[PDB]
Amino acid sequence: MREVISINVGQAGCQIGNACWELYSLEHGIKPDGHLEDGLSKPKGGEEGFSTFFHETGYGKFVPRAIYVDLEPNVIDEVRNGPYKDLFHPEQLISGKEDAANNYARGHYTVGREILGDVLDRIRKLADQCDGLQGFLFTHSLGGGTGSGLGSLLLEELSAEYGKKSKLEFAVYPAPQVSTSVVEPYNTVLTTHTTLEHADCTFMVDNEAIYDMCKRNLDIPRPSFANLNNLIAQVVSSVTASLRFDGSLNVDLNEFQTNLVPYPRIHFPLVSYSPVLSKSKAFHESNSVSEITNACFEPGNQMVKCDPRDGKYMATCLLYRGDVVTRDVQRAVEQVKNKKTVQLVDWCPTGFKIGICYEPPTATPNSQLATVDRAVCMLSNTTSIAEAWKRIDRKFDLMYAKRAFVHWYVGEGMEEGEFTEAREDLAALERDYIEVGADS
Amino acid sequence: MGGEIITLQAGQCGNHVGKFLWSQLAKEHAIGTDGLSQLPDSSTERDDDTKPFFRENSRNKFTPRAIMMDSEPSVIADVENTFRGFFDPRNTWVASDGASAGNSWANGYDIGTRNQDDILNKIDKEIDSTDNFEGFQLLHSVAGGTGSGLGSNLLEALCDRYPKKILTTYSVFPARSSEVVVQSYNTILALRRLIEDSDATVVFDNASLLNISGKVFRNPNIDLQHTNQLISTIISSVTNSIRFPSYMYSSMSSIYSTLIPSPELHFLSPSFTPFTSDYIHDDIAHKGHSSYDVMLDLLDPSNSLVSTAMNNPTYFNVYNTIIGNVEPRQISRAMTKLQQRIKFPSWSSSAMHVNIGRRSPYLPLQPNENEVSGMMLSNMSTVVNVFENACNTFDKVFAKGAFLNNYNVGDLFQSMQNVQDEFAESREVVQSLMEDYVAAEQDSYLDDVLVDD
Amino acid sequence: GEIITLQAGQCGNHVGKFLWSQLAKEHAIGTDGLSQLPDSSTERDDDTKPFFRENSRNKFTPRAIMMDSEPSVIADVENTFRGFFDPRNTWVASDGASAGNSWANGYDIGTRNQDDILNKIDKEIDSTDNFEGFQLLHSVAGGTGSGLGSNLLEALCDRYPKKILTTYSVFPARSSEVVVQSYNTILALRRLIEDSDATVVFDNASLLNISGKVFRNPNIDLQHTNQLISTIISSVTNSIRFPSYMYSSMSSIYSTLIPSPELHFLSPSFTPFTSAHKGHSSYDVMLDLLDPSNSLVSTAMNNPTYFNVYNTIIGNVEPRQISRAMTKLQQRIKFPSWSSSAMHVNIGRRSPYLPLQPNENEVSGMMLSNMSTVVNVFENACNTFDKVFAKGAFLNNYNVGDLFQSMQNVQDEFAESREVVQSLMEDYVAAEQDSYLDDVL
Ligand SMILES: Nc1nc2c(ncn2[C@@H]2O[C@H](COP(=O)(O)OP(=O)(O)OP(=O)(O)O)[C@@H](O)[C@H]2O)c(=O)[nH]1
Ligand SMILES: Nc1nc2c(ncn2[C@@H]2O[C@H](COP(=O)(O)OP(=O)(O)OP(=O)(O)O)[C@@H](O)[C@H]2O)c(=O)[nH]1
Repeated sequence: MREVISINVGQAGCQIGNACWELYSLEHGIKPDGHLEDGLSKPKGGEEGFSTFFHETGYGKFVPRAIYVDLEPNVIDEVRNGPYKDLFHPEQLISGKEDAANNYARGHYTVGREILGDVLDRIRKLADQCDGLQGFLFTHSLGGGTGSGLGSLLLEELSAEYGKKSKLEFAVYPAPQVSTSVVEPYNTVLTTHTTLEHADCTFMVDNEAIYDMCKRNLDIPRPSFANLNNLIAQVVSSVTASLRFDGSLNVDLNEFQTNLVPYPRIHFPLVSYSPVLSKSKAFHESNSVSEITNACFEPGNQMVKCDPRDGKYMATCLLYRGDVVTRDVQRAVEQVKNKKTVQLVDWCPTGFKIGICYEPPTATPNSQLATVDRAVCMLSNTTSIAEAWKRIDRKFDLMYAKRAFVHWYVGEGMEEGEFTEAREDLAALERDYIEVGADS
Repeated sequence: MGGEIITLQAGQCGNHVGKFLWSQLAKEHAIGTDGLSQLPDSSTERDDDTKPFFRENSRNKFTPRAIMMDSEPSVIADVENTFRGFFDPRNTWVASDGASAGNSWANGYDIGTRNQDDILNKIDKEIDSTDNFEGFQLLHSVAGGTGSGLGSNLLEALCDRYPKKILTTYSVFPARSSEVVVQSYNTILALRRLIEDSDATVVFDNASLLNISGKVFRNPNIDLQHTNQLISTIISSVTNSIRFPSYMYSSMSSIYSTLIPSPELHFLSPSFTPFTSDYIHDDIAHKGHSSYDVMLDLLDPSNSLVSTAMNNPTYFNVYNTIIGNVEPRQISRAMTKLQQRIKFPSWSSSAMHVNIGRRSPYLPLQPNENEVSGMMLSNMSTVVNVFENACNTFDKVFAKGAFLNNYNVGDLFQSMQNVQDEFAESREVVQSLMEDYVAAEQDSYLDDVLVDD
Repeated sequence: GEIITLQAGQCGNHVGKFLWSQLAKEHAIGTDGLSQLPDSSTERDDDTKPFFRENSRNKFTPRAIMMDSEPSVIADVENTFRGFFDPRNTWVASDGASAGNSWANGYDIGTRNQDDILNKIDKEIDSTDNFEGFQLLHSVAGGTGSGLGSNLLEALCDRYPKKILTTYSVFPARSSEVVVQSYNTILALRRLIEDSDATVVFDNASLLNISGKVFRNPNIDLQHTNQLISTIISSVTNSIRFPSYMYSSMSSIYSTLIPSPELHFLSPSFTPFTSAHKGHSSYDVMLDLLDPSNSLVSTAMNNPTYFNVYNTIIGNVEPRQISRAMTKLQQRIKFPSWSSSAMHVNIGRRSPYLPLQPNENEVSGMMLSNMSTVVNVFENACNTFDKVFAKGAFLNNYNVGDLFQSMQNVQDEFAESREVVQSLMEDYVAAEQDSYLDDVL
């Protein structure tokens, strides 16, 4: 039950998964080629990983159990050019012969399930190979409609298959100002529909805030998608460090899931990680974890276009990696109680899910952030995502009223009632978050 | 009247404190971490008695009469690897059910109910390996949900399986909870069974534990292992009255006779001076204290291992066991001074009780400043305060019913209504317990038998 | 019988360090608290019980609690006496370094953390049974020191009405900060009229002058004046720390020195002493004790009206010179016709466990006088306060707590302090008249 299965959907999802496996191998001292290098080396074996994500072969090789699904052959060739394809098994990566549409109208259609059948029998075979599963991991983007559609459909299918394991879906959210695809509002609304179908936990992230952080904190003139993927790898590594390494406060993933959902329905918690600064600035600063916590509470370290200072406080989790002092976290919670900025809900108020990982944080050399011996990750629920969804819904309703692309949609196989129900679901989720904020 | 006692390790905290307690006992009785008595088996004369807690298969080996029960095999394997041959592998229970699916009391109760046959078989087999048995000492670790559920299951099995055995219990409460609702619910569900079946319960609030570990230790950061070391040293000091039997108290039943005024009041408040067998115990010879000062510290709130909340607290059974070279005149002086400085209920003329223990001939002798230590146990109603805030949590969360989708699985009731009714019944039970404790704080309690005959 | 020392302010910490060092050298205790005497002979004629607590280690912990708003001076005193004092007898209010030289901030610090000091003094008293009173070491000039002193004085008068409380207070020299320092003084002096059972006075200007006289370097360090005060306190306590037949209680000394509670401010004098030949006989010792250049306070009087005088001569003395000097002093000192011309001398034994002070075999003497010279310095301080108050309203800018919420109550408290010190000096100057006791004659 300890194993964890990860899925890589869409171009951005595949790139994110590449960065995640790169950072994973970099932390455990493993080369991107294989055999080994090296180990299973103190403590890269038990406690797993690397045997939770890196299934060990008979010869000691650690293959990461990841499925790279995308109907774009370019992304498949890209992930094949890397040495992780050699590390991966050829059956793990699923090549896409032809892209469904641009990008979601056919991805979530029957053309999606045609290959979903293949990927589901492959997942069944893999589960027969490696027994035990802690949670399903998903990596895709809302900008790439094919990725979002295929990921949502596969998530629904597997939740209908098992439904007993948690589902962690990473979705990249587009900035409200720039729209690389004018199809993306519809896609986001229909993806919110699929999340209303099944959503154990979904992570919202905007590329705009990350690029702003790279420009400001990392001092990058033009932030690259590689740096964003590296930061996502860092945050997901910090999340999974509680199960990978030993720690005084080791928290189960299902424990996170139940803690985030005290109400009958909670699906979308926002994330934040610290520290994210320049290498030279990291050499200039030697702050404790208390300042890291104080900075993580700010909207800057959220990596998303949402202000936690604006929205009301809800149940949150504070994970720490590296050297941690109990006096430090006590002073931190004291200063937090002294802040009194955000409004606390009636059930939670003195609620902070504290997690500790003894393993020091590790950053890639390509990333402009120097590796730190201490890191704090705050994952909280906020009503600002409701405001972002409301803006997206205003745009989608304007487009729906203009009915220009609804013709192409009904040509693709969509219906008016489907979009109406997706809009209703989005409005219902927004009103639900409004009400649970008002219940505070 | 002396019988053998078996230790029960439930939960991760339970197993850790059991490991620490057995290491402390091996240190006192020179047994070490190998299970083979570090002393040669040629010296038959032993002032102590390992038989009530150590089974002797070979002459030099003394197997601790304890069962290791948990759902996480990692900690059990770690303790077994550190204590090579010390523990019995056949007495290690994991059920191979995997990791706990959350911190719900229902999960632990279910995993104890399903695997009840195996644990009952192991307990019966351990009872077969002994002849004179008196009762068990259960470690709850009520801070954990699975641990609390397992403890409640073992209690509900042993209350009716062995009604002629006295069942003492040890509940460890946390200071702050990341999700106070779940831990409060687990502790309330365990306290329900504690009130129903448990014969004796010792509370352990982690706030005073953290405070003491920050005060006496040099390191500001507090580790859970040396914090459990405090509870293990406490349990060893209390069991000293049987392991190193004195001339007044020689049986756990006799010890609980002066500590249990009635089956209703079965929750005690502990206190202990600065320890001497802990990790950082070098800053103890600079105190220059006497036995009277030791008694004062035992009565001081800074040495209590639970949340004091001393607002004119009512005492019911104040008792103490003093280990070391103790003087009788200092004891009389301390009793005189404390009887002038301790609140007693006017309906009972019974004062505090003093007991003196003996030091082990193989324990490291300390300088004449902290050569003598002592433990104190006082029956106080302020213990319900530790639950009060907890009930407050209940009283402020039970109006909605959060985290209800997690206590529905595992237990016999999957519906929300039945779980809600069970939680309301547990709340009513703990409310009635608090009412009994607050009524015992009055003289009308004893006057109830005077008004009617 | 046991007495507890209270070191208030950095001045109090310094003088406590010096006095405890002096007593450890006298009683052979040293800076480590361990008995410097061999364990073969237990016969002793001194009494370390009222000032030192002896544990099973036979270590003598000084019966003193240090209270201050500045933790650095207390930490330094602990460093220079590592292993001597008890860390539990240390009180710094846990408020950081000092801030504000007004009496308001000090008294507010005392009121806020009064519970900790009460618990500390209760624990110290409960350590033994035979307790008699406390000793307060503070400077009236220091704002935090005077505030803490007044707070503890109020606490000990409304808490221990049976324990006589005496204090040591040093008035500042003729300087610039007095314009506010005097403020604190009179406020403390207010409490000194109400709750203080006894008080020994000092004037910093005369102290500095006399130190520059006895010391070769005129650059007198404050630690040298602290050493002088430690010597005078060890000298006045010699009858208590070394009692033989006559004087074994400070209550008896305050009986023979304090005739009435309204007059409990005594002026000390000590001569001759070092801080190596003998050239001052006991007769010379006493005539120097009378000399103004040997008193620890500015006399500023031609013929002060002595009410009750009492002295202790240290050294091996013959009663012949004693009687000669007594006759000469009676011919010199004037007493009021309504009071008694009482003169008492105590033969203070020397400690055989104390290293020999320079100028060996030189007999010395200490004298405590009740005259109208203390009221002269009191009048100087009150006149400075009246000028700086009725001329400038600046004290309404540095206040804390209840004093900062309204400055009119501060003005009223200062006016009441002026009124009570005026009534006190009027009672003093009336006692100088034979018509003071006219109500019975
Ligand atoms: N002070 C202290 N508390 C502990 C220790 N170990 C566990 N705990 C308590 O136990 C709680 C966590 O639950 P666990 O003891 O791990 O019980 P569990 O979650 O069911 O996990 P398992 O017992 O391994 O099955 C914490 O809130 C702690 O208060 C320890 O070593 N020291
Ligand atoms: N003779 C002597 N007097 C001192 C000494 N230290 C302080 N004083 C007295 O203290 C007065 C100055 O005030 P402070 O000692 O600073 O007291 P404060 O104003 O409350 O400030 P803090 O002590 O830091 O809280 C001077 O007028 C001195 O009379 C010392 O070492 N020797």
